[PDB]
Amino acid sequence: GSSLEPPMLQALDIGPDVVSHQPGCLWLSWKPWKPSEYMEQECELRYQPQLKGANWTLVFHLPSSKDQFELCGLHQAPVYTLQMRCIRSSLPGFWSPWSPGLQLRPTMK
Repeated sequence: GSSLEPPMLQALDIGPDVVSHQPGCLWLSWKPWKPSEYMEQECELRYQPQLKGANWTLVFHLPSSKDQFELCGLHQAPVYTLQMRCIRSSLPGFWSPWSPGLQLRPTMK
């Protein structure tokens, strides 16, 4: 697969071509590097509504690599931020450093 491509998390190209046409839904997508080996680690996605304030929301049950994350209900802030994190299956304690994701403008409604 070309370069190694690390575990970076980016958003999804939404707009006038989002399959159906949700009035307020987001789409994410990330992927690690190399074909790794085994697994059983766990990856959660973080996303807070960048605005006057915020409480930062998290999400579990996320796979180390998502094809087309699908969120909905982010109506509250003008700009939304999102990060990524991973750890182990039965031996947590570090959770690694909250990898830096990115920030953009989700649905306008």
